[PDB]
Amino acid sequence: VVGGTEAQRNSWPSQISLQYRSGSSWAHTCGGTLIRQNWVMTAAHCVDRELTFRVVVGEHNLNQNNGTEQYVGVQKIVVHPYWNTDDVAAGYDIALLRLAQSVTLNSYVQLGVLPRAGTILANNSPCYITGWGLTRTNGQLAQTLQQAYLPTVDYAICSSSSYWGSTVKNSMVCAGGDGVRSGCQGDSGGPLHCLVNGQYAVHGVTSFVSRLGCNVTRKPTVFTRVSAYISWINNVIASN
Ligand SMILES: *C(=O)[C@@H](CC)[C@@H](CNS(=O)(=O)c1ccc([N+](=O)[O-])cc1)C(=O)O
Ligand SMILES: [Ca+2]
Repeated sequence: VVGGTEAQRNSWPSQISLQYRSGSSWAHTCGGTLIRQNWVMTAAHCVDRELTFRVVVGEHNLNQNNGTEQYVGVQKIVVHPYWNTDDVAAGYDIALLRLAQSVTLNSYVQLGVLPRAGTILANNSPCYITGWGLTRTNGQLAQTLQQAYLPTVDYAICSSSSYWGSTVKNSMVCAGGDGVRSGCQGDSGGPLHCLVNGQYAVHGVTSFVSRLGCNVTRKPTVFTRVSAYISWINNVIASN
């Protein structure tokens, strides 16, 4: 997250760190959202490489023991059947991870609330991105979880020629684009939390930023629209 602030320890309890085995240590690669005690929602592009993955729930500082973490392996990976790694712009950037063990819920570990199917946010709706991604374009990952206020940019504006044009689809949510605040590499897969009827709900799964850089004016961060995939999510969870 570029232009973020350190989140409080118990603000976003559905946020997880998706990590891969490197030698005899582990490395953060993406975020995700805990949606069931044994299921995580993330981006499909986060699992394109054939690596060994684990999920960390209750995490705040990647480089130190926080005394609240639970570490669990990934037992099954279900990517949307229409996903294509060579066309992130086609959409379908979503995947569900079945955990090897069900995690224990507490004030640091909670399920994310998802929107009702078909819900679209009005332009400029209040949302926050969270993650341990780069803190600057071509920078380094954050040690502590970061948050940034990123208001939505509706489809008509986002798909206009000076913004993302045809690259953005109605199956996606755009947010930010002020040139200062944005998601960045390593935030992919995590949540976009938006305030609706007094409750924060996870409306986006972080998907991409410009090739020019993370925080680029009129290139808002782009997310998979969770409310377009509610039937798919329920269908996968019910048949596994
Ligand atoms: C996500 O972090 C976005 C920017 C918000 C970028 C792509 N994702 S990534 O750099 O985290 C990533 C993770 C894992 C894989 N993989 O397993 O192939 C690939 C990329 C971005 O748009 O550059
Ligand atoms: Ca830690």
